[PDB]
Amino acid sequence: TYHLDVVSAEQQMFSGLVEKIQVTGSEGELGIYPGHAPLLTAIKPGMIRIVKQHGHEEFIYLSGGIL
Amino acid sequence: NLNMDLLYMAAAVMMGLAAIGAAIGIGILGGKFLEGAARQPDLIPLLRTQFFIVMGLVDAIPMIAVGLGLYVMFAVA
Amino acid sequence: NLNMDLLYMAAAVMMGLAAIGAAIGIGILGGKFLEGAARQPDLIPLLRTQFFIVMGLVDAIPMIAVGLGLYVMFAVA
Amino acid sequence: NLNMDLLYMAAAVMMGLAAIGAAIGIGILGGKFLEGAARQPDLIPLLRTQFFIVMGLVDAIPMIAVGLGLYVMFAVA
Amino acid sequence: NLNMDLLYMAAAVMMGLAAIGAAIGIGILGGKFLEGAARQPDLIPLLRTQFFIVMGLVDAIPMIAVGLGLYVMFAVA
Amino acid sequence: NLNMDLLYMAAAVMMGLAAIGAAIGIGILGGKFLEGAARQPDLIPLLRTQFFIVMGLVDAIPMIAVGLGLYVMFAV
Amino acid sequence: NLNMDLLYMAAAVMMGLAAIGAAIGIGILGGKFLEGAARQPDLIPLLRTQFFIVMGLVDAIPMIAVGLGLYVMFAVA
Amino acid sequence: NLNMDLLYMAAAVMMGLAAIGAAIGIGILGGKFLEGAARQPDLIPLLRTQFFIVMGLVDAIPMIAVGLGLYVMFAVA
Amino acid sequence: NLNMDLLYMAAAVMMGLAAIGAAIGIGILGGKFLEGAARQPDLIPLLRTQFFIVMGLVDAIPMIAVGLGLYVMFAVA
Amino acid sequence: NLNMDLLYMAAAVMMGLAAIGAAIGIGILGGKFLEGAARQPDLIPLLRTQFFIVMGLVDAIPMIAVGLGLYVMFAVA
Amino acid sequence: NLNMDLLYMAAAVMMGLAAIGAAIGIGILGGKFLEGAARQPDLIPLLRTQFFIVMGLVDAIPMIAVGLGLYVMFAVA
Amino acid sequence: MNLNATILGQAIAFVLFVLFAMKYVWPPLMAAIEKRQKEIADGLASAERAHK
Amino acid sequence: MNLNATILGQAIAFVLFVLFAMKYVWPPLMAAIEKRQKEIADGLASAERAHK
Amino acid sequence: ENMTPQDYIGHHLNNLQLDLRTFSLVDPQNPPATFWTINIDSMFFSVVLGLLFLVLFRSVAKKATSGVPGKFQTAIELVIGFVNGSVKDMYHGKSKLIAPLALTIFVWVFLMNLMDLLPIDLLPYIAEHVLGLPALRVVPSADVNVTLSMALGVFILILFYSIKMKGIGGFTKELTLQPFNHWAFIPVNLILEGVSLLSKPVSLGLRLFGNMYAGELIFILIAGLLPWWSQWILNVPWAIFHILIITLQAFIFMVLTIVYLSMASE
Repeated sequence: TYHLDVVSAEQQMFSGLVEKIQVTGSEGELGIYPGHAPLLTAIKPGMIRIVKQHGHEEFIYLSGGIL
Repeated sequence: NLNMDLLYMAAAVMMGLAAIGAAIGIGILGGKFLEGAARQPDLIPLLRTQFFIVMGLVDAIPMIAVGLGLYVMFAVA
Repeated sequence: NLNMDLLYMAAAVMMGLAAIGAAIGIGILGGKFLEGAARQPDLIPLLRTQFFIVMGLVDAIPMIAVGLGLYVMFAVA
Repeated sequence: NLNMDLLYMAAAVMMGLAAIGAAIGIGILGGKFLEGAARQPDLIPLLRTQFFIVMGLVDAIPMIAVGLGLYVMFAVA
Repeated sequence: NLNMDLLYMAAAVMMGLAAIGAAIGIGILGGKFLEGAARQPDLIPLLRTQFFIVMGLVDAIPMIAVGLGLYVMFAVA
Repeated sequence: NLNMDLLYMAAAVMMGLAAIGAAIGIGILGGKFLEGAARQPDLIPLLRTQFFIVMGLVDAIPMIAVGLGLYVMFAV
Repeated sequence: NLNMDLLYMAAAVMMGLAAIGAAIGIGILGGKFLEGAARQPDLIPLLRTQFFIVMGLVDAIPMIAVGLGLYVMFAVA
Repeated sequence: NLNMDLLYMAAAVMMGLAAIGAAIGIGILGGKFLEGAARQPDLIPLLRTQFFIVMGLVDAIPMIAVGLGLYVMFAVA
Repeated sequence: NLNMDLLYMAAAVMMGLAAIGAAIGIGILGGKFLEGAARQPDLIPLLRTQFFIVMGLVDAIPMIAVGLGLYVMFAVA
Repeated sequence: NLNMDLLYMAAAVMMGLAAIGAAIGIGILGGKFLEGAARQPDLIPLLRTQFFIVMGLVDAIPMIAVGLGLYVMFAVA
Repeated sequence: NLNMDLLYMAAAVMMGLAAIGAAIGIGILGGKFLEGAARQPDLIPLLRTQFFIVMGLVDAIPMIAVGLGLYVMFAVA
Repeated sequence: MNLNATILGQAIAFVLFVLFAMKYVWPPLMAAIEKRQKEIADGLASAERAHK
Repeated sequence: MNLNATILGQAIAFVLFVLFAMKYVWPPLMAAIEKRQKEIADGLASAERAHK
Repeated sequence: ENMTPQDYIGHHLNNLQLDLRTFSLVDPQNPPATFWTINIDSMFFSVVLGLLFLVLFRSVAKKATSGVPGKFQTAIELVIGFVNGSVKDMYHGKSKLIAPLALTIFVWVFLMNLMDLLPIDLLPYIAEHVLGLPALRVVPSADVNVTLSMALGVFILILFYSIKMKGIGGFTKELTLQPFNHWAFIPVNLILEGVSLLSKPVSLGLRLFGNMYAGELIFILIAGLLPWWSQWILNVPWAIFHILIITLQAFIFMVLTIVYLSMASE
């Protein structure tokens, strides 16, 4: 698993270990697995899919941002 | 005799080149399509439509050529 | 006479090469069309406009080619 | 032994060119399949079905070329 | 006897090759035209002027091949 | 006499074209595979499996061309 | 007789291959030129300058091949 | 007699084409593997393993053609 | 008198392939050069110098094969 | 006598194909190596050391064709 | 005597193929060289160093071929 | 051109030119350099203890 | 044909080749050697400063 | 001297071979048939260049010191630098032999090739018109048998090191299962893997050989086909270039040796 930090300019929105996420990158929808090669992209407003280790899913709404 | 002889060769060039071209063109096309689909699974059908429409333009000349090959192999044989 | 099989092949060369050329050119152009479409799907009718409008230019020479190959294979031969 | 010799060059041409066409045209496509995989692993089943559905086009003309190769080789011989 | 029958073949060489060249030289340029245009659609009318200015040099030399092929094809053969 | 070297030449051309095709195809597909792996190194197994699945469809026609080239070269 | 009437096959090979070279090279150069223009849609005239600079280098050797093709067709033949 | 000429020609072409095939097929693959290392040298000893597991396949056809060329030299002459 | 036609055909191949090589090398190189120019137009007078200093090194061999075809045609007849 | 005219030709063609294959493959491999160099200095020695793992493998088949071509041209004829 | 022609024709093919192979292998590499130069313009000399190191490999087989072509054209004859 | 029995004689010469370097050239050459490698490596630890 | 003229030709060739080597190739050889010697020598010098 | 240019050229295409049964000298006009006819010109140059490399090195090796090196010693240690720098990262096992293997390959191959820059006709003159020897040529690598012997030595070593460091029990598994791993393919698998092994020493030999055979050829033609006042103007560029190949081929041979063995053993 890997560690995910979702942070706004104001306050922190998530922190915990993750098995995978699925994020709507500006160029295309993308998915990140442990050890993914360094990458940097904008992202579009929309949901983001987390699976907290032990597979427990959740969804978060974002106004955009950078991954 | 020779009228009986070069109607296989004559179709060889046509059908081989056509089979190359009609495969290369749409390999290119469908590759761009398939990545465009991986990047936007919202738009699989919308882009599938365009994939077919655009394919319709490539295989024209290949189909004419390969049909004339079939012609030379079975109609005039 | 021996030329009958020579007219067939002299047409077949130009036919196969026209097939290759048209297929590859239109495949490339369509591939860029399909990729561009994924970014701004609001634009696809304008993109498709441009696509047809230049694809009419992709094939002019192959449309000399197949025509003048048939000018042999169905008139002069 | 004269009259049939050309059938064995003509049987090779149409086979080999279909081989080149099919292999290169499906490779250029499998590459984009693999990218669409690596950007989204959990889409891999849908992209595999799409890959098969697309490749059903690419292989079309090559299958005809190789079929008529089989014909000329063994039936005509 | 060897006057016209191989002049067909030679003109076919000239014009099939020029067809390959003139199909692909339009294809690549058009691909970069489309994909660039898809990003900057508001500039299209300028881009297409540049397109035509470039194609004017692209196809000028194949035009020689095909017109010369006709000068052979109809007059000399 | 004048004939048989034609058969041998034809089998050589068969294998040559099939090698060109089945080498270029596998090379392209392999380059995309290696870079996909370098992107998500921990899906090497899944990608390698599906890479085999897609490769299988590439080799068919060239391998048949080798089959018939060997038949022409030795069975006739 | 063929001792002149085959000269046209030589001219065909030469100048058609030259047509391929000039067409593909000019097209590629123009495609990168168009992309640059679309990405710097005010810098254009300087890019057009440089495009014309490096353009003729693509036709530096194709033009000698054209010269010698017309040599074989209208000085020799 | 000239059967030696054309049998050596058979070996010649058999090896000649497979050489281009197996050279370019590795050029492509290494070309991608190198950039994969370039972004991140700490993955080099992994990618340089999967590289071999891939390149192993690229030679399966051409290193058949190689041995059969050598045979057509020293057994068939 | 067959000699004095193949002496020209050798020049046809020898000086067509050279034109293709020159065109392709210069076209690819110029395309990448123009992209470099467009991404930084302040920098052009350095890149262009490097461009020529490379381009001569591509065209070295085209311009020797051209020369040997010229010899074979004009001197050897 | 007829054996010369084609025992030299076989080697000529065989080594020409050996030239094309290696030239193209090494062109692309070195192109990606220079991509690495320009993107990531401070690695240049590491990239060089790996690159020469591959460069030898690219020559693997073609150099056999060049050796056998010299054999054909000087031991066979 | 006839024998002069086929030797010239054999050498011509070697030199044309060498021309194309070398020219492409250098143009690709130089393209990546220049697009790198446009990123690291201060470090041009280091790129030049490694560029020429590799260009020492690009040219191997093509100039082997030019040498053998010269030998065939002027001492086998 | 021609195969030749030179192909063995050259192996006989090769393995001997190998032996004459293996046990008698490289160990001396690199050891005399390892002495120096240490002797410039030690200066840092010397000044390090001097600093401590 | 006269064998002698090749002698004058290769004389000119080798002379100018050697000019190229000396003026462009010996300097980098000696300069990399002098660079390595500078590194060795100042290494030992600073090592001895450290042992002082 | 009735040598036509086509004919003069031939004498450099000709080796000075022995015949071991007769210890006699095989004349150029008739070539005897047998496998027992040593190539003296390649052998004498081989041994003389090898020994005058070993002499330069071993003279200092007995004497090497950790003071500032002698300039000649500085160059010895700098080529040791390139060699050890390559060995140092591509090899990871214990073996002693790898390093001097690669070194004796690199410098010795470079010397065998180094001769080509020697004016092509010069030394054959002291062969023929002084010591009474019918023909000669002065680049060992342009004589196939040395490259064949060396690369098949590396072949022996590939077998030897690989079997030493993983045994037959795994060597058979590798040689038979790969690449498809599924038990029905094994017979067809081994065919493809076998000559895949052998092409490595073969390609090592041939890549080097051809480069120097064709290297000499251009100088032969420079001598034969052109007037005095033009043989120099092609030769300036051709030396400028052939420097590069004669260096690169030795570097390639070294690195390829080490890499080929490393892949099998490590």
